[PDB]
Amino acid sequence: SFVKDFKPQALGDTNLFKPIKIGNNELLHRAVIPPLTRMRALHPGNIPNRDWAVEYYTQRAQRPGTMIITEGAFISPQAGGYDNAPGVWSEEQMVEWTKIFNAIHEKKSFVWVQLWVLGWAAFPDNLARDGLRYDSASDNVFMDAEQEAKAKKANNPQHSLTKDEIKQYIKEYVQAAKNSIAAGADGVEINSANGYLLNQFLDPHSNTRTDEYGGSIENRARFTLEVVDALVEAIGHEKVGLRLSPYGVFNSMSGGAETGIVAQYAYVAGELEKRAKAGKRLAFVHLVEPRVTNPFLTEGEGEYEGGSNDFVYSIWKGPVIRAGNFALHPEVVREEVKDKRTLIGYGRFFISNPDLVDRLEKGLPLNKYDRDTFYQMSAHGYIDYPTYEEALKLGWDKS
Ligand SMILES: Cc1cc2nc3c(=O)[nH]c(=O)nc-3n(C[C@H](O)[C@H](O)[C@H](O)COP(=O)(O)O)c2cc1C
Repeated sequence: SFVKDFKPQALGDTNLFKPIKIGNNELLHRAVIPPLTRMRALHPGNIPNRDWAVEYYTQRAQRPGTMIITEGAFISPQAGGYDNAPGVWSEEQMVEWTKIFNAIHEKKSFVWVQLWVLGWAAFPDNLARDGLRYDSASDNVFMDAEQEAKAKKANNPQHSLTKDEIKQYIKEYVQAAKNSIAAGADGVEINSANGYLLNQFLDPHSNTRTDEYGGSIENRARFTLEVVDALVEAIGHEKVGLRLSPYGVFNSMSGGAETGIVAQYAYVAGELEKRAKAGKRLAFVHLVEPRVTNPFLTEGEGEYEGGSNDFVYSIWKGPVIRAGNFALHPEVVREEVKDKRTLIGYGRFFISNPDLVDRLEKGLPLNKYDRDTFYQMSAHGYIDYPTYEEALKLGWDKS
């Protein structure tokens, strides 16, 4: 069915439909598909789903000139911990990623791969099974109750990375970025948000280190900035993006409670613009809005009003993708895009609406999303969401 009490608004007369050049890509519009994990990858090997992946992506790349950021992809076995999320380290995986990159490209859209590293958000037991450690910034602070239960049951205690294991992670980031570009991706996005590894190093709650990687604004951002620099040297700055979520609290992150949280992020944004001047400006900065502090809360829940992402604009002068509960709020989007260098990421509604872009331009109703198939080893709730036309033929009230 269609979203019940939603009053759509045509957005065709806005900047959301003015082209823009991101990296090497020329988008025909500014609605991007943010990284969305769907757990359809195949175990063993974290192989992208051979039966449905191409269809799903092909479906969402139908409106020409769309920028698509893929589901988080593990850069190595030690970076993972979820049996059904895809990896981007082996041939067996790249052979399937290529097919996917081709379908999107044939539809004249673009694709950026999100390099993912779990940290304490991984399942300690899955990692122990395969002989991998349970990594994180520190070892005297854990994610949550059941994470420490799982960890000790599996006897795979949270481990504080040594300076050498951090370098090894940097090695793997480069190799995975290279494999992705080599396989034909338009670029890669470094996920330094949502409480995953890098975010665990940025956060003063999860990072209680005393070495060169903790203890100050400058040290907490170190790991993240070294990944940036390394990838920039390896494949070029116009092929790299950085995702941040300043006020997010998902996965045990601080958010607005940390008085020094804004300074932590303003510093990162500044160093980025520093390099921008030195010629090496990243493709973009992706920000998770405080409108959604937790992606697993219904729209309107976990909304932070004591803080704003606007400070980034004062520091970073490049393109900025903002994601978070924008689909059901065209009036909000309408104002946000008045700014000339802003893109909007639509998450949850790009799951249930393969033709979102067209429904946004024309102000047509929105298909509801089934929360239950977000993470299911099924085609149902993955590739069977109908386009507006099909929804009509089905009689989602308008026959
Ligand atoms: C099913 C699902 C999977 C997601 N997977 C990822 C992911 O792989 N990496 C990431 O950085 N964010 C992920 N997100 C967060 C989204 O990118 C987005 O920022 C968030 O859903 C807020 O946007 P929305 O209100 O338009 O859905 C996910 C969200 C959902 C609901």
